[PDB]
Amino acid sequence: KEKKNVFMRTFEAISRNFSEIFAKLSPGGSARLILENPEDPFSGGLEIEAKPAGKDVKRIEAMSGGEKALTALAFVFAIQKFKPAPFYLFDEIDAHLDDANVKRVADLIKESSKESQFIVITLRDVMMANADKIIGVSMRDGVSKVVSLSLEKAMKILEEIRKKQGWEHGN
Amino acid sequence: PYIEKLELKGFKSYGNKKVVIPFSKGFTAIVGANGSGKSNIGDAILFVLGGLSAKAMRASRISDLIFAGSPAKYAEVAIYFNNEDRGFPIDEDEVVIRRRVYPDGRSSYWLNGRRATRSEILDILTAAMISPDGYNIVLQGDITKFIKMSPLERRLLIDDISGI
Ligand SMILES: Nc1ncnc2c1ncn2[C@@H]1O[C@H](COP(=O)(O)OP(=O)(O)OP(=O)(O)OP(=O)(O)OP(=O)(O)OC[C@H]2O[C@@H](n3cnc4c(N)ncnc43)[C@H](O)[C@@H]2O)[C@@H](O)[C@H]1O
Ligand SMILES: [Mg+2]
Repeated sequence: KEKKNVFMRTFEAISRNFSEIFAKLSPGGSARLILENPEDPFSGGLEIEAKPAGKDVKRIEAMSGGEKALTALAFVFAIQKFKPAPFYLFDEIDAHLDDANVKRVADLIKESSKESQFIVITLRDVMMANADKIIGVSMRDGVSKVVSLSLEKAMKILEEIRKKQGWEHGN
Repeated sequence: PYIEKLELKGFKSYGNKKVVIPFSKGFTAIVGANGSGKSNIGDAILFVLGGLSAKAMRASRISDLIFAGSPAKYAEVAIYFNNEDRGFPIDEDEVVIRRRVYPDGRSSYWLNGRRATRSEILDILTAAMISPDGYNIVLQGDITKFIKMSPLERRLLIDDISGI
């Protein structure tokens, strides 16, 4: 009884968060968290059901890379809203997403950064643009070094990267 | 709590001298050419927070984390947390954790400038709601771990968050 009660309060909070965030990240779309066994949740799993275009569910296996990423991100952020972790480390999580979607993710990071720290590795200008601080990494003679970068400098660096074939993760 | 900075010495691609890497309390972006050493900063975090899986940090064994240009006497990472919020059960505004690994694979740890054991470090991090492999750490290519996991694994994550 008592553990069930704490669980259900947490689940309903995260479930509502997830639906709201999914709709924000994918305008016109919707998604839900579903307990496989609502009577005794502890006897079943937790499923995701998404309608990327708002009507008609798209099974996870049939989702594009971008659709999978957005669904996963909505879940991470649904948890974060309920219980902000001390920090998040995201390494090129914007792969396979177009600029429109990356911007929406970046906006959600900016809002969430009021309550948690975010450290994000990215090659995407629309992800970077409103960061509080920018760290630049470069390699010379086999050795990495970091510097602090202004936005203008970081933009030039990204421009040079985007010029090369296959810059994106996964190539 | 939050990360104020990392200090890397002899760690992966970062060379033999001490490298300081500062972070905003809010949103820090890390940019740089392909292969420049960005993910290695993430690996420094995994390492100092007690990571026991060399493979997770893309090493065959833990000693492979030691800088070798083509080496260092060991690899060391220090992480500086702001603890003004007392997230860590330690009565200090700063919590500093350091891990050093030697060529033979053994690790030494420090907590606030005093030698510590691994379990001691893990327990303080757990109390503070931090772990090498939490849902909050999303390594390169792994964002869809949340959609690849079984419904059962997914519920267990919520069990954890709920505090039960
Ligand atoms: N002990 C030590 N001493 C001295 N130097 C050391 C060292 N240990 C490590 N280093 C050096 O650290 C450097 C790497 O630092 P690292 O921190 O990994 O560089 P990065 O800036 O994160 O580079 P990228 O994300 O662009 O990876 P990449 O495309 O260059 O990687 P790859 O070609 O393998 O990519 C292959 C494919 O997988 C993808 N991919 C790249 N990285 C990952 C990853 N972390 N996880 C999953 N997929 C990845 C790519 O997009 C591509 O599709 C190397 O020079 C290495 O030698
Ligand atoms: Mg990388």
